[PDB]
Parts: sequence; C-alpha cells; structure tokens
Amino acid sequence: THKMAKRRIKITGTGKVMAFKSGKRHQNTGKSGDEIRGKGKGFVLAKAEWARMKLMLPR
Amino acid sequence: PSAGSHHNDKLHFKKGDTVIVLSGKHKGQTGKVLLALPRDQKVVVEGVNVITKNVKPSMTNPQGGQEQRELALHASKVALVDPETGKATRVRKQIVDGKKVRVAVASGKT
Amino acid sequence: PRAKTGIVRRRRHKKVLKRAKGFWGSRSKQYRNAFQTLLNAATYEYRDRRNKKRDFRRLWIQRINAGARLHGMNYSTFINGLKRANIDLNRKVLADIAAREPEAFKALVDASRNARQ
Amino acid sequence: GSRKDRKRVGRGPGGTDKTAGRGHKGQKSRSGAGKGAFFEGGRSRLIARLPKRGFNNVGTTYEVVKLSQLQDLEDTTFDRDTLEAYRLVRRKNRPVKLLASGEISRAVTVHVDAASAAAIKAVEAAGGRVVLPE
Amino acid sequence: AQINVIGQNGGRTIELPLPEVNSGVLHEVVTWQLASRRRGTASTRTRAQVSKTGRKMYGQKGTGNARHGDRSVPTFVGGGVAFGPKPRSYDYTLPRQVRQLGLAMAIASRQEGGKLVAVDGFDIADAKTKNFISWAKQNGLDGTEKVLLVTDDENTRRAARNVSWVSVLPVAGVNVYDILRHDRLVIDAAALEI
RNA sequence: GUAGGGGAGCGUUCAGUCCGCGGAGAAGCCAUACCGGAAGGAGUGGUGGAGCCGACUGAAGUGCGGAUGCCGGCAUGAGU
RNA sequence: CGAGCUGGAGAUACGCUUUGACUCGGGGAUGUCCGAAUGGGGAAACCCACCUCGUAAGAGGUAUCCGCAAGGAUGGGAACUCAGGGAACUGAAACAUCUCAGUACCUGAAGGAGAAGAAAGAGAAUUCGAUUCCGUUAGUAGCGGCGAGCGAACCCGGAUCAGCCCAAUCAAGCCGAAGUGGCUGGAAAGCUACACCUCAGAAGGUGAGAGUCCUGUAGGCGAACGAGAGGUCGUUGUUCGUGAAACGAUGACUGAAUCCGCGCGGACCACCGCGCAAGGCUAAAUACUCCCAGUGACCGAUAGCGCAUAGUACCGUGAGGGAAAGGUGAAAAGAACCCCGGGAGGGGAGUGAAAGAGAACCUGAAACCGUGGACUUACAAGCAGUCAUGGCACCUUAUGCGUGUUAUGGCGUGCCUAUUGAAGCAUGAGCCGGCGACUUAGACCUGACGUGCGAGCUUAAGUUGAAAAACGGAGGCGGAGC
Ligand SMILES: [K+]
Ligand SMILES: [Mg+2]
Ligand SMILES: [Mg+2]
Ligand SMILES: [Mg+2]
Ligand SMILES: [Mg+2]
Ligand SMILES: [Mg+2]
Ligand SMILES: [Mg+2]
Ligand SMILES: [Mg+2]
Ligand SMILES: [Mg+2]
Ligand SMILES: [Mg+2]
Ligand code: NA
Repeated sequence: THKMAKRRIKITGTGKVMAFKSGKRHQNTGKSGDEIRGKGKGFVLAKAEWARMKLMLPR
Repeated sequence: PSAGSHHNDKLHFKKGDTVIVLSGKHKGQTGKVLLALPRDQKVVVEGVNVITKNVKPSMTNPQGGQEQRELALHASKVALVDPETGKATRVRKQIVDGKKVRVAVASGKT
Repeated sequence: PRAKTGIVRRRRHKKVLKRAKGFWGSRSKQYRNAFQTLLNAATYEYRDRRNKKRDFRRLWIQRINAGARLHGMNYSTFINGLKRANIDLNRKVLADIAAREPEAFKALVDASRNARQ
Repeated sequence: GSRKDRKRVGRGPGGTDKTAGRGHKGQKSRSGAGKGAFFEGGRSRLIARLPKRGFNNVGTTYEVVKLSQLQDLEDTTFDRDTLEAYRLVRRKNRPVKLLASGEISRAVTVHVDAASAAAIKAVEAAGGRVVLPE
Repeated sequence: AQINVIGQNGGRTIELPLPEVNSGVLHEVVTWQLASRRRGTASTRTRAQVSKTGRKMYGQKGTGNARHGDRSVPTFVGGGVAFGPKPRSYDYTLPRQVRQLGLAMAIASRQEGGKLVAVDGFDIADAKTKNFISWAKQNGLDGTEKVLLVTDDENTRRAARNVSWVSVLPVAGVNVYDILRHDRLVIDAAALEI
C-alpha cells in the first residue's frame, strides 16, 4: 500500500524497520511526564522480513 | 483417401504404347497398354495375367467358371522403351504437325 | 509435447501381479488386491526373517533336552554341564548330534555329570 | 563433440514434484487447498497502528560525486559537463553535486552544478576552482 | 594461427580465448539458440472454458453416487486438461559478451583440429558443382566429414548441392551451433575473420 | 520414524547430436529360475508384421489403488 | 492440357471423344419457391390478385424511407472498433463506499479496420509542436471507510509520418540433369561391385528404407487476358471517491467580449508563460480473423475441434443440450467347385508372402467365461500370507541351484483416509483397462547454485538480416547516507 511508503518503515542502509513510538501522541493522554516526548526511533528483529516485503522495491 | 493424388494425376504414356515391367513381378515382360487410369494410377497391360472367377449367381446359365482376364498395376512400369530397356523421355520436337510435340531419350524413336 | 502413460502402468502392474503365485482368489488375478496383499506380506517376509531364528533355536533345544532325559539329566543340567568346563563349547549343531549319533551324544552327557558333581 | 558437451555442475537442478508421493501430501493438511488470497500484508498486523503521517515531497536529488573520483587517479580530463560522462557519473535529468571524501591534495579544476562547504574548501585549498552556474 | 590456402598466407592474426575451449560455455550458448528456435506451439484446451460443455449436470445431493458439476473438468473424458501446454515464447537474451565469446571459442575448437581457409574462389568456374567437388578433393575434403562454408558471394554458394559434404552460409552468418554441427570448417572469406 | 526439509538416481514422451539395428524381420504383447542397493534392466523363446534400442544434452501434457472420480468393457446377485 | 472421361459410389447398360472430351483457370447466358421478401395474406418454402406487353404459353411491374432525377437505404457477418444502456457473485477473512468494472450481457452503427486527428495542448526548457501504437518513465507522483486496492503524464528511444479546406509479381500450365549387373526376398529403391548428375541431397508415391523408376524440386519459360464561453444546482471523466479541488462534459435555470481581446497554466490574485474554441474532412503505424499457405522439442483418436464428419443419432414444448465409431492385402486375384445346414456359421480346394490377413478382417493386454493336464481337497474355524520341513511332478537363465504344487507345524487383527487411538461393528472402493491432480505468465520480489564481465554491469521496443545473427544504451540496477 502507498500508506506504507509513508509508514515508519524506511529502507535503511542495512534493511530493518525504522520504527517510532505508538504509546500516545494525539489523544488519550495528559498524565506522566515526558512519556509523550518519546518521539524517537524503534527497531525490531522479528518482523523486519514481514514488513519490508512491502516497500523494499520503491526504496 | 488420396489414391493417385501423390502424383499429379498425369500418366506418362498412352493406351497403345508398348511398355515393359520393371521391379515387382514379370520383370522385363513387355505388353501393349490397354486400359490406363490417371486417377487411381491403374494400368492394364496384356503382360500381367491373372486367372479370376466371375461370380454369376442368377444371370441365367451361370456356368460359373474361371475366365481369363488382366490385372491393373501402378507406377511399376517404364513407359515407351526403344533400346529394349527402360528409358526416360523429356526431349521434344515436331514433325509435320507442329500442333503436337514428341518424346525421346538418346535416340529419338518412340 | 503430450506424454501418454502407455506401457508403463501395465508393466508396473504385471510386475506385481506375477509375484502372486499361490494366491487364492482374486489376489492372484486382480491388481488392486494383489498389490495390497503384498503390503501385509512385506510385514511378514521381514519379521519372519528375524523370527525364524527363534524357531529353529527353539527346535534344537527340544532335541537337546529330549536326549538328555534319555540318560537321566535335562537341558538345564546339560547345557550348564558344558559351561562348568570351558572344555565343551558346542551348543550349536549339538542337537544334530543327539539325533544322528547317540553314541557321541552319550559321552557328552556323561561328561556333563563329571564336571558338575 | 556436440554430444560430449556437459553441464556446469549446478547450473540447473531438477524440478520438484508433489505427485508420486509414496508418503507425500501437498501443502498443509487442512485449510490450504486451492485458495490464494491470504497474502502476508493486510493491515491489522503492525502495518496499521503505526503513528506515522509524515509528508511526501521528493524535490531535487543531486548526484553524489565522490572527491576521490576526481583526485587520486586521472590526469584531469576537465570535468565540464560533457566529458565527465565518461568518468562514470552518467545520470542525466538531475543536477550535479560535489562532496569531499577522498583525500590526496591535488590541483584540479571542477565544474559541477553544486558543491558543499567542505568540498570547495578542499579543492582550492590544493589548487583549482569550483565553478557554479550563474 | 591458420595459414590461408588460396590467395595469401598468414593466420597469426586473431587471439584465441583462454582457457582452451570450455564445453560448459558453448552449452549455455547452443541452448539459448535452440531456445529462440522453439516456436510457440500448443494445441491444448487447458481451460474448461474453451471446451463446448454446459454448466449444470445432475443434482448435488440425492442423485446417488454422482457429485459433479460440468462435464468439462480434467476428471472427465473429452473435456479440458489440467495444466496443459499454453502457447508461449521461451526466448530470452543471452548476454552479448558471452555470445561474442561463443563463436570466439567455437572457432577455437576447430583451430585445434580441422581448420581451413581460402581467399580467391576462382577455381570454381561458374556453377557446375561437379568441379566444386573436384576442388574439395584436392583439399582434403574427401566427402566423409561434414563441412561448413562461411563465405560471401553468390556463385560461390551457388555451387554447393550435397548433404554430408558441405553447407551454405550467406554473408559470414555464423552459429556456435552450425560450427559444432559440422566437422570441418571453411572460413574462407576474411570478412568477419580478422 | 509421520508432517517437513535436504541429497543422489530410475522410468516415459517429444527434440538435437553420435554409434547403429531391421525382411533371415522392429515396436508392442506373452513366458522365465538372470543381473543391479531401489526405481529397473538384459539374455533367450513364442507371437507379430513394420520401424525402433543405447549414450549425452534439452524441454514437459511425466510415473496411480483410492476422490460415493470419469469412459469403456466384463462379473456377482442366478438360471433367481 | 493431351487421352481419357462417363461425380463421393463398390455395379450394370446405353454413350460422349483429334471438327481436341474431361479436368484445371477466366468472363457470360439460365437461376423455380422460401428468406430483408418488397402485390396482398401468411402459422417461411403456401394461398389469393390486379395492371401492362401478348400467338396461347409466357414475361414484366405492383413495399416502405430520402430525392426533379440519377441513385442510395431498411439485410446478413466469427472476432476486432465506436456509441447508448449498464450487474452480481467475488474482495474488503462480514458488509452499505470502492474494488469486481464500466468487465459480462443487451442494443445501434460502420469497415477490411475503426477510433482519434491539424492545438483556446502538453509542460516548465522562454521547449517540444496532428493522432494512434510499442518500450520506458514506474509502479513514481497521486488517489483510497488513507482499508482492500486502484494507478497517470511529461522528457527520451522506436513503428509510422501529409495537411488541405469552409463561414464572415501473385492464379492455369509447360520445360526440367543423372544406372546396370549380381545376390538374399513373395516383393527392393536394400546388401555388393562400378558409373553418373548436381543454379535440382526439399518431399511423396512406387510390393520395403527412395539423388539417378514416377510425380516434383533448382532454374527457365509463361497466354486470350483476370487481379494488384462562463456561473449556480444535480453529477461525471482523467490517478483524483468532495478534499484547498482545477479543468473537461452534461440536464435544468441564466447568459460575455472580441485588440490597450479571450481561454488555460490543480481554489484565488498579480506577474509571467503557452495557446487562440463554439465548422469539416483526412493515407500509414494499430486490432482481429470466417477463409488460404507454410511451419511445429502440436495430439495420433479415452488425444486432438464436438465431429477422422455431425450439430447427425438422441433428449426437451422451446431456448438448448449433444454422442460413439479408424485399419483385410502390394494390388482384389475378396474365395469357382465340393461336405454339413433352412439360414447363420464352419470345414476342404484355390488365390496370396502370409488365411497363424477371410470382409462384424493391423497388433489382439487385463477383467470374465470355458476345455484339457499335473499336483491336491469331503472333522476343521480359515485377512487368505509368511517361514520351515516332508510327499509328488517337471529340468530351455536350470541334475543340482531351484521351479510348480501340496500336506503339516509355528507365526499372523485388509488398504486408504480421518485420528488421542483402526482389523475396525468408522469413511471410500464390483473388477480391469484407459483417462486424472503443485503448472503457466509478468525485463515482478527474494535466496541458494552455476556461469560470462567486474567498480562497472545490461539493454526494451525496434531495424536490417534468418537453413544462421547482429545492430539498437530511451532505461534499470552499483555508486552516500540521514
Ligand atoms: K525378444
Ligand atoms: Mg487431505
Ligand atoms: Mg488482527
Ligand atoms: Mg451404493
Ligand atoms: Mg425360489
Ligand atoms: Mg466476449
Ligand atoms: Mg496390521
Ligand atoms: Mg468388517
Ligand atoms: Mg469400513
Ligand atoms: Mg465422518
Ligand atoms: Na453487435
């Protein structure tokens, strides 16, 4: 899907998922301190395969 | 079912040309050509003789017996031979009647 | 390039069918059944190889204790009588002796006693 | 000869056949017969549920011309904008960018479309002049 | 290093490929060629659609001992085929460089055995053919092994009627295949050569 | 040792190439106690009356016991 | 064209033919009735008229829609083209959008093609410059309950390439080089010893396997003469589903200018840039294929079109559905005559190489039935075997290794599937033969292996050549990431 090219799986030099954090951003929040300020990166070594098979070609 | 279509439906002889028989049976045996059929490539020559028996059940006095008749052949004949042996003839000319051509080999007698 | 299965199945089959020699009924004449018969047979041919030994050994044993009792002993005493002395180590074929040559087997019995008590 | 001509050893292995099994059954035992729409994508498995909106732009992508390509080897063929094609930078449709990576001071002239801070301060530092379009 | 028979006499020209002729290499080539010669032909009603057959048969439940739908499925006689032959092409493009190496090595195989060249085809004297064979005789070409002539020039081909003897090849039109098909080879023309 | 994965090969049709066989006779079928580790192959005989083995390589419409499979033929229920 | 012909048609009779029969080509002269059917009616192949020309026979006209007229049209076409109208199953692991898809189907119209076409364009270079098709761009931009999933264009290569005009050689066909003997055989074109042609060794026939016997093939010749505006509202297309949503199009309401003019350039405005509608026509590249030729790592008849001819038998009221079936032999010399019999059928004789080819005739498997012989069996309970031993019989892979058969003992819960678990009193199966199930396509993605280049690596379309192949570097992947 084209909603994948704009999904947090960028084709990095190596070939893994360039994730982020889905804890809480837009709604349902207001507690904790810097829980929302967790707008960093994320990575996984068990789904890189069944995710890159949809965006690999159009890197 | 084909039958003489392999050839072009043209016989290289007539119904009165002395012809010999090469290969098969009756080797070297010459005879006068009687009935010639360009379709089924059939050739009746007084040479090959076959004693057949006509079936006449009630023609009146059938007296069924074994008559003397001839049998037809295929392309196992060398038409027109003048050196006493099988020849071939494609050369052509004209005599007094330029409306018809002729045939020859190494001699010119057909 | 189509490829028929001609001449291939028949042969396959005849190969099986010809194995059936003494097979009763359709086992010897029909394939689906003759072939099926063999599977069970395979289970027999192999297991029988291993089992036949259990049969003959058993056979030889009866002859041995039959000839023993003939004099006044028994298989348990006789075989052991050859063990007490590393001398005799026959065991196999020994059954043939107690059957063809009773004289030769008589000495082995007497020797069993002289190395026991 | 033409009949002695063999094969690579491993140039092409035999196909795989699921018939004549003698103990072979194709696929999974159940719920796998003559259907192919399951896929391996969808949108209820990680695909969706990822917090990403971003913004697609794709403006101008410049051609990375490594500095060692100019320096090191070569007798200076004059980069210009045509002769450089033979220097293994054939791209077209996009402009040209000059980035410093190889280091061997040498005096060479450079005519690329655009160039970096460190690039320009590495060419004229050893001789040359980085020409940019007016 | 083959010396010309009619006209000049060199042969030192051209470089033969290393290693000394590899069978594998020619293999990939001949296969590709035969592959482009295989015409797409397939007379099979793979589809159950192309066949003239209705859509409904008996009933699904209650006919007793049936369970069928169309009489055009592969489980039925005179119907369609399962996975039949469909018309295709099978004509890829083998890498040019390797093709260039094909004949470069192909010729190679004849330089180590039967190799023959000639510039000047005057001995021929028109069609004749009879004289053509005479010329072969006086050149080792007895007429036992198959020969491939690869020269231009209309008359020169003109006289070449025979089977196991020689073969026609207009305008240096080589194959890896044709050269390996016949035994002896006659490059003759120095057009493609050198 | 099942699902499964891996490895080495047999057989069939078509094709290129090679050595060939065939009227004193091929293929096919039929009998068999030989051979190979299997798939299989060979010798001989009988039949038959025109074509077809082996080796290497390529290409699939390639290997049956089953699906209340399909087609055809022929049985049992019975002399009921 | 040069001897036969008298259709597929097996047979008889009468005949047609050097005043060139037939056949193969090319134009005419006759074409009943039905069918768009058109004189009317009509349940098609029937019935009934009238008028006119006339020796009665007989011939001609009489339909409707445009036109003074000439003339043209209402018809039928397998597929392909355009237009009008326009589904659902399915997908979305349900389902209202979207997909499916503007596909199938329906209808109208036309051709050997159509469609489209000479800028109120594309687009960003102050550029290309009719249309269509192919490759590429690229699966990018974009679209989408932002889900499924759908999906351009410009630049460039290539096929083919023109813009003019209104209103104010293929079909007949002929000619066409080059063998004799001997032997096996019933019959050779094979074996054998020699010879010859070859711009012809493609191929088929000829008793069998073929250059030189036949027809043809290379090549040459070849005719009377036959072809070649804007806006609003409701909506839609293009990637665009109402999103900031342009533009094109259309129904309904309204309604501008035209030279210091008008439209457009993803609301809008200025600037800038391109182009100038409300008229038309127009080769070629392109699609498909009833038909024809050629070809085949296409079948060889349970294949292949359904059909080795048949939309026939047969089924249904109808629409419609829809089979199976090949082979005597080189050629009929296909069986006089005799024996049994009503016949059928069979046996002799004869023909032939063969009758062990006999006309419900190539080969002749299996299931099934039967005859004969050998070895056995009428007190034992048997998944129908296996092992061992004995008796008997036979000795072509084989007098000594076993084969065939049996008596007896020991042992022994069909196969497949589906299952925690099957001999299962769970499922499937009368038997046998045949047919039958992991494939194919997309320069797709990824990996192993192999191979030719190697910091480079290849081309797609296409063109020119094809008993063979090269050319073609638009483009893609390497190369810098974030
Ligand atoms: K044999
Ligand atoms: Mg299953
Ligand atoms: Mg889920
Ligand atoms: Mg039942
Ligand atoms: Mg009763
Ligand atoms: Mg259609
Ligand atoms: Mg069991
Ligand atoms: Mg039971
Ligand atoms: Mg059961
Ligand atoms: Mg059940
Ligand atoms: Na229509």
